[PDB]
Amino acid sequence: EARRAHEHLIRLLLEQGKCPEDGWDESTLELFLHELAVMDSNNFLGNCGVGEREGRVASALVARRHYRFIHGIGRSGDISAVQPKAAGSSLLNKITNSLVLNVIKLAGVHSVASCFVVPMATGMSLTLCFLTLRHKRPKAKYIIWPRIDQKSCFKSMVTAGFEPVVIENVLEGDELRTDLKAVEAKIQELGPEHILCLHSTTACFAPRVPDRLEELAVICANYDIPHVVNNAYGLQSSKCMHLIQQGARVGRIDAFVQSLDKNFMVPVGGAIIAGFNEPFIQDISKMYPGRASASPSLDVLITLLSLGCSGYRKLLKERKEMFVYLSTQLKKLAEAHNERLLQTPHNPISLAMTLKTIDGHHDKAVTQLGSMLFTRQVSGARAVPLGNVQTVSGHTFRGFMSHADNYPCAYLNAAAAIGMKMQDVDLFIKRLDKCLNIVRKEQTR
Amino acid sequence: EARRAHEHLIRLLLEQGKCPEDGWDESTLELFLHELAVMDSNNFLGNCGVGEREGRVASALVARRHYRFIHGIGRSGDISAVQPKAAGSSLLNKITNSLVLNVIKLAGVHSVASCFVVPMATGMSLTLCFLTLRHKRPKAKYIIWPRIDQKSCFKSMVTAGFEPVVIENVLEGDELRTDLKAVEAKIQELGPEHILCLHSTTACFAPRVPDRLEELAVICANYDIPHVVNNAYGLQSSKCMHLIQQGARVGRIDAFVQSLDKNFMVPVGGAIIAGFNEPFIQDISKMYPGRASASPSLDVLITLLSLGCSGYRKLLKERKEMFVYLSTQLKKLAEAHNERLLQTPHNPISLAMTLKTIDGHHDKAVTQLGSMLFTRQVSGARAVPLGNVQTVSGHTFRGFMSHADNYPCAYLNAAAAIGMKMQDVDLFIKRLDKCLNIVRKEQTR
Amino acid sequence: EARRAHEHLIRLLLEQGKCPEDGWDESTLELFLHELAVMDSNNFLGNCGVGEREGRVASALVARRHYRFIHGIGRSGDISAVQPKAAGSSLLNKITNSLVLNVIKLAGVHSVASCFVVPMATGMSLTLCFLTLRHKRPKAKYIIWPRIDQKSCFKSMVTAGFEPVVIENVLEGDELRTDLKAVEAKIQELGPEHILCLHSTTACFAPRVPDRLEELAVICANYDIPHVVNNAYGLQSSKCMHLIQQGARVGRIDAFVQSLDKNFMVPVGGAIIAGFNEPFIQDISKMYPGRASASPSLDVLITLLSLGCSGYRKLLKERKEMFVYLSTQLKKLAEAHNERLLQTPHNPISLAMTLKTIDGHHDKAVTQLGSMLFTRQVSGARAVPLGNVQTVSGHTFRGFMSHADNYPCAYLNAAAAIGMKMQDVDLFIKRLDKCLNIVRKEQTR
Amino acid sequence: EARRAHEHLIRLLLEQGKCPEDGWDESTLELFLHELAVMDSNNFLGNCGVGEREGRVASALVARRHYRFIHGIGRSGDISAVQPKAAGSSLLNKITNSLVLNVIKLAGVHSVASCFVVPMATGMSLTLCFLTLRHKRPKAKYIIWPRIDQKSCFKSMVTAGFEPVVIENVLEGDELRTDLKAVEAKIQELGPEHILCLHSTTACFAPRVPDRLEELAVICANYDIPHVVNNAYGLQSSKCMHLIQQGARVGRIDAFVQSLDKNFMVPVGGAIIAGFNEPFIQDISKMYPGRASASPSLDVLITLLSLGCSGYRKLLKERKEMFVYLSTQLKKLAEAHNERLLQTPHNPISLAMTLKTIDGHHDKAVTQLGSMLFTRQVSGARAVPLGNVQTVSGHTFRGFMSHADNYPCAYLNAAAAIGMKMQDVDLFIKRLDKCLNIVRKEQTR
Ligand SMILES: [Cl-]
Ligand SMILES: [Cl-]
Ligand SMILES: [Cl-]
Ligand SMILES: [Cl-]
Repeated sequence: EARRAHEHLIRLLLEQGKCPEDGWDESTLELFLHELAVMDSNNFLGNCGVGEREGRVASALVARRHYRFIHGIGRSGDISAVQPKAAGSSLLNKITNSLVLNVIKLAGVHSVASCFVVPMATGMSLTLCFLTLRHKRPKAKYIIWPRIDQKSCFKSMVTAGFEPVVIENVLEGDELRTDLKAVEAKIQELGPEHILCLHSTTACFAPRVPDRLEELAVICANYDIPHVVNNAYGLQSSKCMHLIQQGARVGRIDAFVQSLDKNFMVPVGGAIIAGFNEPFIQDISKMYPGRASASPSLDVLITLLSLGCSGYRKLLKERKEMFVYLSTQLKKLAEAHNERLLQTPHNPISLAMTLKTIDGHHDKAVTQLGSMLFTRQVSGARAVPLGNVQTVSGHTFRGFMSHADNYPCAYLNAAAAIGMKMQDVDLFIKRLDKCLNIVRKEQTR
Repeated sequence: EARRAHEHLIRLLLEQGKCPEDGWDESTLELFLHELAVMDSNNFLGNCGVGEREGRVASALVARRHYRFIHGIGRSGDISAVQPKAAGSSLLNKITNSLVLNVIKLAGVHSVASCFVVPMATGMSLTLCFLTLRHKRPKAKYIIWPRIDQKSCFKSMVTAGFEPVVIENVLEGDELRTDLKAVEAKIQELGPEHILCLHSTTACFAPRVPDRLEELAVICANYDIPHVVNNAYGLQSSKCMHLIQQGARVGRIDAFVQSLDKNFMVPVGGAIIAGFNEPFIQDISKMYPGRASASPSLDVLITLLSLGCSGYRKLLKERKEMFVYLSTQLKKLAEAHNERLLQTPHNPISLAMTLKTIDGHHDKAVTQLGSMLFTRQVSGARAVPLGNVQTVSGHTFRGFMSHADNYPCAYLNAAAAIGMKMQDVDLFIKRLDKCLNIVRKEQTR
Repeated sequence: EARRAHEHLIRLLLEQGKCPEDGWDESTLELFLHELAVMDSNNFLGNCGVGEREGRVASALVARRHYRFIHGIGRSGDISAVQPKAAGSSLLNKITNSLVLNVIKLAGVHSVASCFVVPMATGMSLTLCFLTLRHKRPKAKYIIWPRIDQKSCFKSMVTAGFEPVVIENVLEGDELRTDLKAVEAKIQELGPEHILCLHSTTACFAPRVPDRLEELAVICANYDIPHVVNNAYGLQSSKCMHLIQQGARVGRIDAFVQSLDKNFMVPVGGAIIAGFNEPFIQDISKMYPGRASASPSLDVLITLLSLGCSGYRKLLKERKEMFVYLSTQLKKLAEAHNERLLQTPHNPISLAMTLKTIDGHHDKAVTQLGSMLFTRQVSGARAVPLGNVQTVSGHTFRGFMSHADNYPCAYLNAAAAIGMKMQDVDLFIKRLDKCLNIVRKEQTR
Repeated sequence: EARRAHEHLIRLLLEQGKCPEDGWDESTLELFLHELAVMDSNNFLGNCGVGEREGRVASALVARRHYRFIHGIGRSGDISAVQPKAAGSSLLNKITNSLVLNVIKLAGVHSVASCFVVPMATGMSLTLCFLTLRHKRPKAKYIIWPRIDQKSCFKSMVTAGFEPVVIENVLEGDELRTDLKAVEAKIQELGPEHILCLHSTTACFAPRVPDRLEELAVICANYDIPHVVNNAYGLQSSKCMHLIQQGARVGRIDAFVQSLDKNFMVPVGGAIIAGFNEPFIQDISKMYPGRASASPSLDVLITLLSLGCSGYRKLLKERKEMFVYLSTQLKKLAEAHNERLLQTPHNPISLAMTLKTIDGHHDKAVTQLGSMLFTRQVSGARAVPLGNVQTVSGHTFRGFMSHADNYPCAYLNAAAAIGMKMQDVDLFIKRLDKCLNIVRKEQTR
């Protein structure tokens, strides 16, 4: 029978909480979602509501677009608690968290113990980790942070009410890498007890590379200092994930956070907080005040059930292939223009070519190139000039955008992130070739 | 011409940022949304993306349900900043914030200066206010809080890293009201400089009533202490809103926060932070780290454009009418069962009847009644027994659920919140009548 | 339990095939439709297809918009037969036909024996009746037809391959009515055996009125001639339906046909063929070659389940009320302009006011008025001048649009059909007032 | 600019009425459809309606699923006429007909002069052709028809009111082919003037093959007899289409009809009537009484714009590839079971393997095999036994399902039609292997 076949897949999902190997048909998925929504009290035929939060909906467009899931996730006192007024939404949350734990394993952190989706972006999710740690370490005021010029993760420390201690990176060839000795020197200077945590970063803009997590995990273990990893867009990278797995095996990592949109191709606004100590990850979840949106969870649930394990693995494989293609094409273009691809082997996602030939003419040509690319409908390229000075949440960054005060040259940043197509690379190369030719003609003529 | 008529309404909205008096047809709304989504770079026909956040979407179900709005709101460094990669989503955010400012005025706070939608629930939004105030008042550690037994707003203070100072309420007739003298005694005891803010509450469970905001505003003004108002579900009440307006006219109110779901009949997960000092409200917004979901904003935009000013006013009028109906019906039922409606004239939304006839038999009958109602598909009723002891985020509440250590009696709580129908009251009354008869027969026989 | 409540309604529908008294929630309806679609073999998870009609769909937009119902209705040899490849679509067809039989009863023909939805408009559905009758009456060549100036029902006879015999109407006061003596004179002239059927009409443009069905039913009974009734938009009228019921009680009516769009507020393209002799109605159905669209059936099923019996009755009641309102408003406007409402008491839907004051100036003012109304976004008004000559499918109509060669005056036609709102009448009156004033000023100045 | 890019594609479509080479994004398509729907008067903001057909819609689900296209296609007197009440739907119809003419050319009939979509299935569409020809040839009573055991196309002649003259096929090797001499003998016997048309068939169940259209076109040309081609599922086949093109070049073909679902992967219920003489094809269109559904047209429009020319060509290519794969796999399976693939080179879509090893045991094993396949979720396979006698619309077919009285053996029919996947063939082969093994074990043990 037809219905029994659909029921079989749903039962499989419910029993073991795992991603199906092959993606579900839309028919099975929508049957499932409708069944779940039926379980929420706001959708009961015989329901009457006499409270202030009854999940009433004014607009049919709003009700339909959310599959009639209105109550959000959690209870008033606990985002992790089953909501008796919303049994279907509760199940939705539970299954989604289980699917995500599974995917974290698949992606390369096979020892992850606990995780939960939180409907806040990565910056605010990092903030939530810091807020949790306040209560564990009431003497702490500082967060030690190897520099990365990204405003959200920087602001996350300030928003939490802590003082970032910015550790400058070491130039090693073309790469900017973790200054482990500076990290330790700051721990000793300020005192371990006064450090809330070390806040490290994996996926990042080239020529920075993922932090030396193994060595940082050892430092944190030895000094008894929490270690929080900003894995914003590292889940899509087996290299980044293995770094986290290794870190956890050789030392201390207390939490790692990743963006839903950047790793699962869904709207901005959700993140996953994960870790190796279940009580601690639970403590972070319990720190969340109030109910929360179910919308990011629904998105990732729809996405993972539709892809299956095989679909997601395929996307990860294709990203690695696109990285190789992007790198080859960009090196070819760069060398044709008397530039070079910066040697950034430790960065698995992000690449950079030099812009030495247009820089140094005192005409803002690097910044102009970024503008020209943007007007030609290239998005996500970063034209990084030298000498930017910017103050962000109380800290003045010299060489802002380059993750160092004195990076040797201007460069252009491109990346092969999940869901990239050959057309993205090909149009980019074609448009970049044209823009470079235009700038050089202007500077020459 | 047909298209020109639609364009006229869209232009009207764009020019003045105001709610249309009459609600838009679905056709106009969906034309508008599709036009806006077209403006986001991820939807450009000629686009190529070479970044880590390109708003790529894997599932067509996910893309469609969000009207192809994928980039969220804000920039990395600023949730209020226009996003050049998402011009349509930026406009969506700007218009939604303008519509909401207008509705706040319509609802009764005609002097509101600034507001923004934040895709977090009210608890976390209150937390964000406290996080902002940390930086203004680095010596402060305490938040003075007139007691209300609601876990989210309580946890919001703890999550922010502050010590709540719980002020017990005064029993005045049947009502529990603000103890102004206790509030002042604590300010003097602890020192104004050590108070982060006063955290007051408007809409609440009867027999508590909205806080004495005028008097609290004077205290805060005189002692130079910020005043943050938890208006979670008070926007739907002209009485609550006038209280805020009056508070701002006679003294100090720095921010007031309200729930999107509870006041606009949309999914849980969004809130509005509003105030009278634009730079300060802007400072709260700037404290948010990273981009955020556009989903709550889209929901309220769809809802407000569909209702128009007239539709929303109608809902507010109907809520007042349902309150009268609920009150009359509940008083009639109560008196028929030898109970009474508690005299709570200062509470415009929430009502309570006594449960003296089933209480005191040492059989947990009050709690049982709540269970019986729930199993009969009544949601949102609160059966409040005497003597609950509960510890929540480090504070032990005696008489938990009753907002006092020693409320004189057990009671049942019902409310007339926005979107309530006659059927809600009628089914509630019928089912409650039956449950009371059952409990009394059990206790009698 | 939640799901059981939905199942109860679905089981009720399936058991007795009747319209629910109250309309289903959207949630129940969409649960039902998804369940039905699951039953169609094209939606089976384990299906493989090796035929030329597998219900494959290329576009997801197409699949979704039709709720994954792709196989249509019927088998190759029989539109009424259960389709083993599409059990869900078969059930959809069966239930829809049962719901429609019920509604025909509700609407006033309580003795209807059999009916089926056919995904053709009324003209083609009338054609199908005539095609069926060919085989019953191989000697017949003529269809006797009391005149109505509507091209579809006229063409239906020609398309079927028969010669219409146009019977002119009798002017009785302001009304144009059936010439019973002319009908009989033609039967005698041509011979009963050479008449395929009498083709009568109920709902029609004023000042024509529904045909004298009782008397025509007697004539047909006595002469042994089939009687086919064009009830295109008469189902919405209890007066029209009672006329059919009475006709069937006092004489012969073999089939009556009505438009889905005009009576159920759904897209154009479907009709219902109904009758009192089940074998004969079955014979009409069996005359249909091939499978047919399920789209009109799905539309009416969604519509009737959503309205319930009460919702549909309400619409019928509201139409009667709008007719009274339209009549009162139009009479008032007419008399204000020195015109009058034509006395057409036997027409329950359509009304006419005279246009004597603008007619007769040799300037095409009547036709101009129709154009002016149209440009001011009034649709469905008919400005009928005198003296139109038009040849339609071989027949030359003098006085075309007026259903007579020599109607005494020009007039404007307005109607109160199902789903009309007060705004329709009010805007119409306002716009008509303005247009008349403009024409008269032009003719005066 | 973003919107301009979408406008460019829409303008391209509107100017030349041609299929885009590459498929449109969903965003462009839905922008277009919404723009078109805005043009229909029922969707005008300032509209008032005072007629009986105002395109009012009761259910929001119905309105939305049809993109607010409610008025259907055509005017009362003409399905081809622009509808002033529905300018958007009129444009929708015009563009769809233009796209389809283009695709007919692409598919292999490059000299097609005129075509139109009709929202009836192929049987009824054939009927419409015959109904048109009645008026051209009032002396005609017979339709000469080379036998094919398919009930719809057979019934189409009877429904139109004509006597089919069934011409038996010639067994040539394994193939059943047109008996040209029998066709001519009947023309001479009955008289050319008494023949309404020759009704030939292209795509068909093996071991029948497409009719000898070149030779039939010559016969029709010479005898002055219309030629109507049932191309139900031949459009997807360049072999079938070239046969039609050749027929038109060497003789007479007046019309050819094809199924929307079978060739374009959309719901059942639509067809395309096409021809080489524009006035005649126009005459067929004009024979349609009344307005008609726009739903099939919308489906094919969405489908063709989404695929583009390249997407449709790809599907045609893939069908040829799947035919080769199906043939190879079926021959391999057949020979493994001591059966053979019937030699049917002139049939490009449909294949047959012998069932001699299970036939002849007087146990209905062939029919049982068809049942067993069906219960194992194989659809579209035809198990054809010998000796079926069936009367269909007055004609008794001996050997029914085999297109001959005395086909030499029982066989199983499988086909590679458009949209077939490797999984369809692979599951079919696996399941067929199992079923054959089961039947043979039963017959052996
Ligand atoms: Cl990697
Ligand atoms: Cl109020
Ligand atoms: Cl009536
Ligand atoms: Cl072919």
